[PDB]
Amino acid sequence: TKKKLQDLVREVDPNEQLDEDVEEMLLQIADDFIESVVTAACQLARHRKSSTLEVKDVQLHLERQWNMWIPGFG
Amino acid sequence: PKDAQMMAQILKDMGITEYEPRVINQMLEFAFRYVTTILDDAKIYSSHAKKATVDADDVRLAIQCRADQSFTSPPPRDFLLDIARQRNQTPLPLIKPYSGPRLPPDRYCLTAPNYRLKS
Amino acid sequence: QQALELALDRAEYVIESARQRPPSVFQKLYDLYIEECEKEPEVKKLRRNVNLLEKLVMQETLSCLVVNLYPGNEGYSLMLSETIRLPYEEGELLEYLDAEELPPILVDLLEKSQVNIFHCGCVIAEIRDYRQGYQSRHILLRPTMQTLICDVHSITSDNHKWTQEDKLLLESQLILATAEPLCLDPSIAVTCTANRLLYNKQKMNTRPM
Amino acid sequence: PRESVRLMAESTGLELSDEVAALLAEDVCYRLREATQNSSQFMKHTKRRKLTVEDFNRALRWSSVEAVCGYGSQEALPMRPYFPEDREVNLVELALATNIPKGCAETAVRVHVSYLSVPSAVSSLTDDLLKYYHQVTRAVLGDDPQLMKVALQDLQTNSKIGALLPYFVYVVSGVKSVSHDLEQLHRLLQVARSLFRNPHLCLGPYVRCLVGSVLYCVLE
Amino acid sequence: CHYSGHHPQPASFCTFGSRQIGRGYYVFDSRWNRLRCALNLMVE
Amino acid sequence: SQTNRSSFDLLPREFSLTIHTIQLIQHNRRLRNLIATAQAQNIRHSDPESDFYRGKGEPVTELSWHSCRQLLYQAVATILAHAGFDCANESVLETLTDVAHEYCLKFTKLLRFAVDREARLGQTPFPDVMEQVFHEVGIGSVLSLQKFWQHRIKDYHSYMLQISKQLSEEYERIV
Amino acid sequence: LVDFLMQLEDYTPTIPDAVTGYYLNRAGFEASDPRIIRLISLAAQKFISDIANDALQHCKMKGTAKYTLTMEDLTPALSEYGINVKKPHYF
Amino acid sequence: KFDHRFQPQNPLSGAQQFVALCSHTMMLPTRGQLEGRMIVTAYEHGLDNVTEEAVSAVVYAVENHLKDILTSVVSRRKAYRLRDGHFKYAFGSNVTPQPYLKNSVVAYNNLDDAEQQAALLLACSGDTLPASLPPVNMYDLFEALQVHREVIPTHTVYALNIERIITKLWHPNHEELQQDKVHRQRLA
Amino acid sequence: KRVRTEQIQMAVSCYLKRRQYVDRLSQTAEEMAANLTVQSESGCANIVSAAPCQAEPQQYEVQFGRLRNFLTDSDSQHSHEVMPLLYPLFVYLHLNLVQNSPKSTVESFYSRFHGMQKDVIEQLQTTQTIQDILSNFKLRAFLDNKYVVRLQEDSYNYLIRYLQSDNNTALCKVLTLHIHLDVQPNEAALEVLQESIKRVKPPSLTTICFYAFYNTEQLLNTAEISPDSKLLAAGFDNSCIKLWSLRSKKLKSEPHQVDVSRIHLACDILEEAGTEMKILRGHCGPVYSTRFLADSSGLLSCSEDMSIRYWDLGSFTNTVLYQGHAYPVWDLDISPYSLYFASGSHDRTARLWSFDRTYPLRIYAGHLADVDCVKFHPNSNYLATGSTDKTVRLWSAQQGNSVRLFTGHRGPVLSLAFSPNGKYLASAGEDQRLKLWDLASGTLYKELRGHTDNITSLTFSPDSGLIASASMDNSVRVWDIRSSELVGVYTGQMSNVLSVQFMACNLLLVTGIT
Repeated sequence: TKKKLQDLVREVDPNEQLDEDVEEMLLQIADDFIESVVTAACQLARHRKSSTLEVKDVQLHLERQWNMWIPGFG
Repeated sequence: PKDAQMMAQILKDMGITEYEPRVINQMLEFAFRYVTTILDDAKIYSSHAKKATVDADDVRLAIQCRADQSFTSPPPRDFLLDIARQRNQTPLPLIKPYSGPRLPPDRYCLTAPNYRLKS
Repeated sequence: QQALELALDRAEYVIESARQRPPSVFQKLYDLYIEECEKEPEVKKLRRNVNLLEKLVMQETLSCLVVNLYPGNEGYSLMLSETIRLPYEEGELLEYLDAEELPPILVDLLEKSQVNIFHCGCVIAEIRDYRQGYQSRHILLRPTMQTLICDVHSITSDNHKWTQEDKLLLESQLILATAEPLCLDPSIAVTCTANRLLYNKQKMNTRPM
Repeated sequence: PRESVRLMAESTGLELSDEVAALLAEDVCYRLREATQNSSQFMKHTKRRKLTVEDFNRALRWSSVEAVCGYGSQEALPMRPYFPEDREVNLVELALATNIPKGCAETAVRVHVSYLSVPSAVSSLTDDLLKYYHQVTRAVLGDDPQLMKVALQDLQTNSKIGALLPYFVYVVSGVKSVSHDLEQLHRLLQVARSLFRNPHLCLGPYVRCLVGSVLYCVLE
Repeated sequence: CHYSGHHPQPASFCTFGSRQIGRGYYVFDSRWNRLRCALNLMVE
Repeated sequence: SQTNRSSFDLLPREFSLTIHTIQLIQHNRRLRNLIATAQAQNIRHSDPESDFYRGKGEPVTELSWHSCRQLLYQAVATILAHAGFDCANESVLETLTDVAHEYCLKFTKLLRFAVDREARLGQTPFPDVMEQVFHEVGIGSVLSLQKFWQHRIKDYHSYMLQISKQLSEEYERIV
Repeated sequence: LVDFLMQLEDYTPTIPDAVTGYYLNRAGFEASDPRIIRLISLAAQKFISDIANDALQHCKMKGTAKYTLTMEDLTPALSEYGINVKKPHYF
Repeated sequence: KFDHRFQPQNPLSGAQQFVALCSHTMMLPTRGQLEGRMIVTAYEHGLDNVTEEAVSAVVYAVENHLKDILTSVVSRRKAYRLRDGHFKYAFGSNVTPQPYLKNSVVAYNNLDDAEQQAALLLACSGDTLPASLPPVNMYDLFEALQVHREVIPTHTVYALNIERIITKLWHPNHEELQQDKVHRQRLA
Repeated sequence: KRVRTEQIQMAVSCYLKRRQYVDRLSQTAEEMAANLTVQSESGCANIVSAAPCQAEPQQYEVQFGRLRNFLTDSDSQHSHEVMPLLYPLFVYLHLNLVQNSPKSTVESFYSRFHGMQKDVIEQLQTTQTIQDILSNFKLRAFLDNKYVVRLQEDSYNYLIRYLQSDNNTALCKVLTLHIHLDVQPNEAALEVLQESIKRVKPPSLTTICFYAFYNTEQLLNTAEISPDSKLLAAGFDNSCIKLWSLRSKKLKSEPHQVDVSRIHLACDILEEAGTEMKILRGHCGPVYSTRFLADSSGLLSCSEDMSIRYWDLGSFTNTVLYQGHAYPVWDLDISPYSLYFASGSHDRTARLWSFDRTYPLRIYAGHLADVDCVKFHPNSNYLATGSTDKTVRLWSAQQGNSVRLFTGHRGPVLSLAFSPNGKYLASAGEDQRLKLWDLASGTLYKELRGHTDNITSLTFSPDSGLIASASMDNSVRVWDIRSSELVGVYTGQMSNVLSVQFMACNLLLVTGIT
């Protein structure tokens, strides 16, 4: 469809190849990253007042352990 | 010096009877650094909690985050079993006696000279 | 190396001796089949095939589990009547049926509702191939140590203040109850026999195919 | 206990409730107890039983915990009841005052064999050798046939080394004195050859006392 | 910093991703969602 | 019935600018105090004929843990005094030495994983192994060391000397 | 003008070769030629001098609103590199 | 004596209840595919009012995280140059000169007309035939995580994946090498 | 409340009744090999679940047509063992055409390639429905039987290469189902008395030899003596491995032209003594084990840097690296006759290795703590892994299954050893007790209490009648198997005892530190 795995490789290094067995591992890395973020976000969601919302503002406070900052609104 | 005696007792409870006088002070520094960091983590959670006083649930979340990333432990009793299960179908190579302990093929060994440097 | 050929010659003697002539459901029935289907017409047509259908299905008509495979954009199915619809392209049961291994999901269903089929841990699953009319496929699902390790886990979940030592003692009794005979021969000829008889089953592929 | 947590909490800036420090102190004890257990694995396995500073640092490194830096190895930091460290020393005289690069670290291995002269083993006083010595010296050698195979096989199995007397006597008395006679030396070589085929006899340090008599057999 | 017979439980461990299904079987947070629904709303 | 000695064994037969800069600092303190008391009382190219150009060299004498730490304490003390300091605590020195010890261990350990990794492949991303390890550590290149040395040793010494010369003229003018 | 070879001669190391060489022995290196073991000492000097210069800047802006090094000049200088040191001053 | 030693707490006892993939599809999760996973995992925690900005932030976080993994892997196999500190931009050819050449020293000190400058970078150092590296196997990524250890700070994610990486290690043995030799001696 | 043993026993019996275990530990390998044949093919299923369940109207002839084009051209040496294989493949595929029963596809396949005895071919021509196959009474047995081929491993390796190519899954279905392959790589009473008396040995067969280490820094991990008594290897804390000579040979090193411990910067040119000391510097952290190959041809030694680096005795430098557990490694040991090796790490598991691959082959999981001790059975078939969870397991080198579990220790286990006859097992640890376990019954029969400190290593005598237990309290006690069963207590004049080993002639080697 669009941006499966190869165009992201071109986004960094124009001439780089990945083995067939490496692609699935990276997706599982992303799959584990997705679950870890949402579980922690839901934990903070239940911490605001026992539950409020999935909030983009508290996600910024969550990314301090990942040492990353989204260029979003905030 | 009340901390010195209990720390020696803790080491004694683990079957250690000979130590150095500097490790006891190191663990006291480690304990001081551990609580000071987790109190700061409580402060930022309390400041993000838009509350004046510090609640006790923020400490529970703060210590939860500390154990999540700052401590290492292998996955016990369930993940390693799957590894043996997914590798149980791997067969065993045949034994061909020629001279005994053969070696992995050429290239996949630590015997290779640098390409750039030459004679 | 001179010891290795002596072991190899001894291993060759052992394997031919156990192959040419032989030396209450699991062990007794297979021994009867060996005694029945051993003689040969001296033709280069050996009868050591799978033939699991004739062992129990056509001679005892016992209970079995039927697995449906529907080819093409539809997936597979499982029955107990009361079919299920699950798509393919999932590494959840294709790998568990890829060898003689007992998937955990069945064990959960076999302990609460049904009491029908128990064969010393091993179960028989029938695979249907409508489009290669269905074909018969009877294979043995040999349980692994994950079942017995999780067996105590249900037993541990009893709210009776189970200790570590009591569980470990229960670990040993369960393992010893379903234990396998061990060869105590210090000779190294066992390795050649063991490797040959375990490579003839898994000579297909590890990485390439 | 719980009073120590409150003191350093005050230095942090804010006080803590009495129902919170109890759990916090319990958490500290669990971490320190686990740290000592991790340091024990590196400790009781190389070859030692003495606690060192580096062992605790290694446990923190492999547990994704920051290593404590600032404590050396020598015994220091006294307590006089209070942690003063106001030792204002100048670095001018500490630059080049007394230095020596001599290490003097060498390794040497030597081999010595202990006994457990005549360690109450040369003399036959065990009440189990004199009778057997008589049988083998006057009934296994010489005239009587049809006895060599059974006796030699029994002697081949058992080692019973450590007397060191009898085997030398047969060689000395059978070669240096029966050199001009037959029907004895042939069987003396046969029993000697079977001794070399016994894999439980230590004939290493006894090559000079046997080969010299062997060269006597081939001489003349 | 206390001494007692009972083991001090932190109750704030690393919480490795694992859910309890069947009280004996454990899942790594995924790949057992649709199948569990299929064999629980049908078998029982 | 005796014999000879029976024990066979084999016995081996075996049983400048940093100091000078500090001296200039001492001279300025020798001049600063006098002024303070007086104010209130008014072609080279590498020749390939040597053993240094190759890897030939004399092995370094092996030391122990006790002797290595003392040299670390001495080395750290001298370089801090060169920075412009005159007194410091003991634990502060101990913290700096441990950080330097850990930094050296991590740098040396990182080099080892770099050396043995290329020994099995034969191809190098960077032309030098030493060039590579600086990149993961933070040093841009070895060619940046000359600029650091020039701007922190030679320039500092030339600047430090001028202050001494300027204060010497002040002493000659006042007295 | 001049290549790096004799420029390497011009440097005056402070850490002796018996300290850097021992580090290579710990990691599994011979440390038997003079030429490789001078950059590690220089790299170690650069790492400490940057912290030393940073501490000097903090010390000279302490209370101006002889030179003694304390924890107030060390815990902020080590903060940028990621070193977090916190030592209790009593008990 | 032995009773004073503690026992480690089992993390397996504390689990969550379960009342009621994007792995085999070879796809990055899109906006529509992630929506189903968020709503099903928020019902267990009891969340309402599903928004849209949070989904986008998660997608971009995954995109940045995967870029960091590939940047770390390539950096261990190819060369790069640093501009004003920590910025990696080249990820390309051999424009970096050899520091043991005096011509490189004066060139370093210095820093139609455009083509000659490219020659000063692309032709002042290297070999006559620069051979490229094999594609990234299961070994290169395994060693990349060992050295850096900074890409994934969470132990719950880094640990469970690294043993799966170990199980995927493979290299041809002696027996397969003759088959390559036999095939190579057949086409010639 | 408190769980008693009797209710545990009935729980085991209840589970046996649940799974129908109402219904043998022998030593003969004839029936075990006969059994191994039975369950090595009893319902084999490898690609059965991944069968090519596609329509594919036009796959058989195009695939089989490729077989004749590649297997009959430019190949004569490897063709004689595979030319007969093309004969039954046409017949088996013809039956597969009978099973799905097409109208013209089966006729086209038979008519176009009729050239690849004659009675079998003509029977297939005259039959086109499955009912005739069942009524022929000869083709029905043909389908219910397999055609065995006795080919070499190279021919199978030639076949295994072709089957991986594109459009070969349908052909692989016949191989996994229809064809089974084989791969071939005066009373005389005085003599009676001495037979009954001399057999029973206070043997006084110590013959103790000591190797001493002189005044050095207080660091030393292990020291192993070569079985042929030619070399002495030791591991230091600062990644130092030194090799000594025990026969005064003054061995010389050979050129290798490739070194690992040397940087070899770009300013070098590739240009092409003494003994009794040679440092082997290949590791980063401490070295925890050092083992030989029983032939003085190599050296295996795991370290703390999550790597196993094989040492060569021909080039005398690091040659082979094993990036395995990625976790610190505790113990390492070698299989007899130099076949395989294994080690344990911090991940509660031990992994089987090989001499041809740089990655582990088998995974042994089930422990609750780090594995500190592991050994090989003398027949190289069984492994025993010890840990600090007061459990001793017994694994298999072939299938990777734990058959036995031994419990009863009060603490960790620090020593394991297999008896030379391979029927007894020993275990000792921090409990200051020496334990003997039977490999058949699985129950303890001796309670040996002689040491008051930790037990380091265990070594059985060649006659399987004596054992020496080295401890940390400066006491080397040799006990009799065949605290009142001790031969001789050695008094410790040194700091500690490192290793004890029996090779032959009841020679005692005790290694210590002065």
